[PDB]
Amino acid sequence: GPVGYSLPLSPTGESAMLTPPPWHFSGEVVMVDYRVDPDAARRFLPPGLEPGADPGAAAAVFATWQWCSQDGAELTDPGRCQFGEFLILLSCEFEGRPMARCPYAWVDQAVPMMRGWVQGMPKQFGVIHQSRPVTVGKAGSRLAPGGRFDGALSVHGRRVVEASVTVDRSTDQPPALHDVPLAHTLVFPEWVPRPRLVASEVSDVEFSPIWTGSGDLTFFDGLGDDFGALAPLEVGSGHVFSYGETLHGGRLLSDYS
Amino acid sequence: GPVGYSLPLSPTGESAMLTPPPWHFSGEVVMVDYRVDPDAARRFLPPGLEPGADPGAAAAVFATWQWCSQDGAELTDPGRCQFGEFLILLSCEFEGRPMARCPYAWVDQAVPMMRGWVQGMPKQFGVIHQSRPVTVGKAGSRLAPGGRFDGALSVHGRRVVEASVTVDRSTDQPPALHDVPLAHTLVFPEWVPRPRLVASEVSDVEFSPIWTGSGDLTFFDGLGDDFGALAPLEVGSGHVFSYGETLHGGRLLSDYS
Amino acid sequence: PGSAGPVGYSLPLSPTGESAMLTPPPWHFSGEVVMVDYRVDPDAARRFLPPGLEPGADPGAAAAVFATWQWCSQDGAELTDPGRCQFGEFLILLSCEFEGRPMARCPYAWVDQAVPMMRGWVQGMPKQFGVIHQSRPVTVGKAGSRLAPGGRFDGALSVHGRRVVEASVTVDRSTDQPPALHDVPLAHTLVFPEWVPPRPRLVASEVSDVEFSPIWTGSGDLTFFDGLGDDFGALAPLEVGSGHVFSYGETLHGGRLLSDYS
Amino acid sequence: PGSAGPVGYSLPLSPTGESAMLTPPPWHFSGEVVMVDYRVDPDAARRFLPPGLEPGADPGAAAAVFATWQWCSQDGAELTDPGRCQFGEFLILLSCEFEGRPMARCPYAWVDQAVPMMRGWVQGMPKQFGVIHQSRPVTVGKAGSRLAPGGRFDGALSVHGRRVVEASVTVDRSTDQPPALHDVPLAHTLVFPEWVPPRPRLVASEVSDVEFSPIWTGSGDLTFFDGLGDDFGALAPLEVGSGHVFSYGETLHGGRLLSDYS
Ligand SMILES: *[C@H](/C=C/c1c[nH]cn1)C(=O)O
Ligand SMILES: *[C@H](/C=C/c1c[nH]cn1)C(=O)O
Ligand SMILES: *[C@H](/C=C/c1c[nH]cn1)C(=O)O
Ligand SMILES: *[C@H](/C=C/c1c[nH]cn1)C(=O)O
Repeated sequence: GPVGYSLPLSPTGESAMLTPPPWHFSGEVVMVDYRVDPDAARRFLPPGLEPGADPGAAAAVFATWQWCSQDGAELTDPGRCQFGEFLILLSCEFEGRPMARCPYAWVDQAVPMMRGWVQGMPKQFGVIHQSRPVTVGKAGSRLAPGGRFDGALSVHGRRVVEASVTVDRSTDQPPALHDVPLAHTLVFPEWVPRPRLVASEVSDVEFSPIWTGSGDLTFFDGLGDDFGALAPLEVGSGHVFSYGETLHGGRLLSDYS
Repeated sequence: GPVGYSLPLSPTGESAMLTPPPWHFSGEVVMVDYRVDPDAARRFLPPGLEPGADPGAAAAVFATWQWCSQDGAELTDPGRCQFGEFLILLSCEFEGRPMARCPYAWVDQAVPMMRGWVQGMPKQFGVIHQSRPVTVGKAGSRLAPGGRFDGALSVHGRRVVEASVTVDRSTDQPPALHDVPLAHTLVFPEWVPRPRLVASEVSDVEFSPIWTGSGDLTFFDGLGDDFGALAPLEVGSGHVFSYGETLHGGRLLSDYS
Repeated sequence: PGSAGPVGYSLPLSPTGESAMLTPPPWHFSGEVVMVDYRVDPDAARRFLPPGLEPGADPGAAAAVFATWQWCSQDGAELTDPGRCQFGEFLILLSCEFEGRPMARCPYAWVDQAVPMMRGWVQGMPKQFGVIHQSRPVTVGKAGSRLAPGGRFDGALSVHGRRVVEASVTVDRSTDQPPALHDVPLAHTLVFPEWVPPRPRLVASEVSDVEFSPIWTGSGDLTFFDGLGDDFGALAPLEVGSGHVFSYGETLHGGRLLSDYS
Repeated sequence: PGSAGPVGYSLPLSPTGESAMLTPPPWHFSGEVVMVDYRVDPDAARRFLPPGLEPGADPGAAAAVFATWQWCSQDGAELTDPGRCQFGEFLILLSCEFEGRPMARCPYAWVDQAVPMMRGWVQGMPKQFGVIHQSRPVTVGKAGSRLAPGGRFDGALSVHGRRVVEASVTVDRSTDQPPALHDVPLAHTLVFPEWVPPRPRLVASEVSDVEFSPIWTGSGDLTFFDGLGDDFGALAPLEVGSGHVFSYGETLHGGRLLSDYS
């Protein structure tokens, strides 16, 4: 019968929407660290994920990505291999080890959206915009002191997050929540009448120099009270950097059995 | 911990991208019946699904839908509750009973796309356009003899299906492939190192009068040789009609155990 | 007859004229409308009326109009490509008069397709780009409303990712009385920026073959939100009146000069 | 000083002028370009040149240009809204001359945002709407190419859901020599359809502060596909030459009249 890594199945397996991992990612990031209500954050952590050594540490992350499979085939079609993303990260721990939980994410392309659910990453669809550094002319900011970079997310036609960073210095210190494993919940609805906690296994994690400065972050109404509970109490430092990793598959943290 | 019918999980369950069934659908359809190579069609049928009593009977279906949950809440936001769809149907049988297999489908909204995979319906993302009947003025066709209606699908910026119907008469005879159960394969990729054949359980199936006439259908390159194998050998009658159903959940046809 | 360079009704010019983005008029329109009548600050509305246009007989009468359209040129060629011949629109209409005759001024319009947007500027309709959603009546199933008493229909406009207008109509009854602001000539201002170091003209859109379906009428609701600036906000509803759901057709031929201010 | 009705640099007019879709120039541009030089049928190209523009010193020189831009007005206000200040573009350029001076003619352009599209017509650039994709260089990870020898960069244009141009560049070396067609004035035709029963003008875009990054150059590949008509197809490549990847900036001030054909 027909085969494939994913739907649609086909006689050769070529029609599948998704390709098997590993997948490579190369992205540009605009990120703001912030303080979240720790009691709100705790309510987004499933069993096994405990509050972070700093329970109120969170981050808002805008990124633009290119991705490809092991053969690099997608790279020659920029429309296929590019997407934009916004996500929230919360600090947590699993068996005493620091991790990050992503309670919310949005992307602007279908393949990444579905692939997110494969990994347990709770992606929905949104419109996501992000400033890009310039090196010539006057219509933008250089990656240099005083450079400003903005991000915005709209969902169903309503503007729900805006962030800004004005950088003042370069460092070699990766932002903490972007340098720990992500712990996701793998679950799909049961169509015919069992969640698993998993971590994304990565290799070849790489950061550019990190441009850091002031951060600004505002949440707006339009995603509901549960999301609103994660709005910043205080906003910290911003960071602008490039990031790469290879995603291989999942490792089980717990199946609650 | 956080809950929900689907991701993202949240403390109240309100953040979930998908709502539990049942879901109601009301749609406008432009459909063309056609002859497919039966040996090509057979290769898209998984174990348990056997060739149709007429193995070469296929259909190309364009539809525009409104949908909602049991509470009707989505109806007040037309941007949330509308989508367009194109799908291929193939005639098959399960345990001697006529059914339809959908080997390929595309939609233009994220919620329906994900919900399709919940049901085993192999939806990907596309750009889908469809003529609408008019009742005033000159810029369109009436639902009346001589009225013409067109459909088009583009995927990743390449035009891959065009269809047309010019209607000549109204009937009370629902198109055969739109009036049998759909048999889907429920399978998700395994992220941490088992397909099921299921049928969609529906109620309250309703057709408007069926406007029927000549059909035209062309496939173009741009989805690969596996899809191309289902191109029409001959094109039959076209149909333009409205359709409603309520989708409740899945029933297991086989888990291959 | 004695033409040299490339030609065309509009840019881009080409040797045959076939490449032009726009076709010459007339253009035919067939649409579905969800409209809400409302009361505007008359003094605010007046400031949007150029010289030559006087306040309407009822200076506070305004309307918010959602429509989805199919259009084509005389030859009908666009109809076979639904992606090319369809667009959604949201308009504000204000009541006014030219030399004693009732007309409507459209101070703001949005559409979701490029050809209509540019063609709007040709006619003086001040179209910008937006995301526009509108309920459609259904006739089978449960996922929507029928054109019948109790039927509800909604419209929403977002611009640059910010929700700026929402309207709703719940219809009670059918009538043969077209809504006043949808049944009078539109008076636009033709002006285009001058690139080489503008002379506006007041024009009316000349139409024929205007046609309405029966009008379904009932309660209206309308809300403006922030995100288009204070000039737009000045036209927000003081009070909201009746809503209407109907189909509309017309043929647009060209402009008739009301004043060139000579 | 003595102004009555509503005002604005462009439609829509408003009491303060704040609602206008377009801002007055100058406008600043900062972009990333993927460009392929190619050989065009010179006789085909000539038919796209209006009176006053002569064939280029090399009449068969043409280029296909993909660019992604950020832009802003003098005050920089648009930069804080990336959705408002970014757009993608695809252009064809043809070599020509005005009174002995090298210039470039743009017979066709597409963009993916409404403000740039309309602003194009203000300047005479014949912009239509399309879907435009372009590779970006990466500096970390494996999912892309570096600006370095061996780096590959692709561009694609689709119009009305049909793929019409694809280009690729694989760079070998860096130079300080800007590609010829990207380093000469653009000569456009200003014309807008007449609504009330056109006078074209040949203009050059006046720019300052033109700036290039180092130019990465290598092999070029370019393919045109059906779906924009035979007039466009006449400009398809006979031969394809070098490709170039670079960053570009300029400030656009207004038009300079080359001929009003008086
Ligand atoms: C979704 C997200 C991938 C990712 C990796 N880091 C951050 N986001 C996908 O495309 O699989
Ligand atoms: C996807 C498809 C639903 C459907 C029902 N009939 C045809 N397509 C979804 O929205 O769940
Ligand atoms: C723009 C708008 C046309 C129109 C006619 N009635 C309402 N709107 C266009 O497409 O020309
Ligand atoms: C349209 C195009 C501007 C431009 C400048 N160089 C290349 N394209 C606009 O946004 O005005």
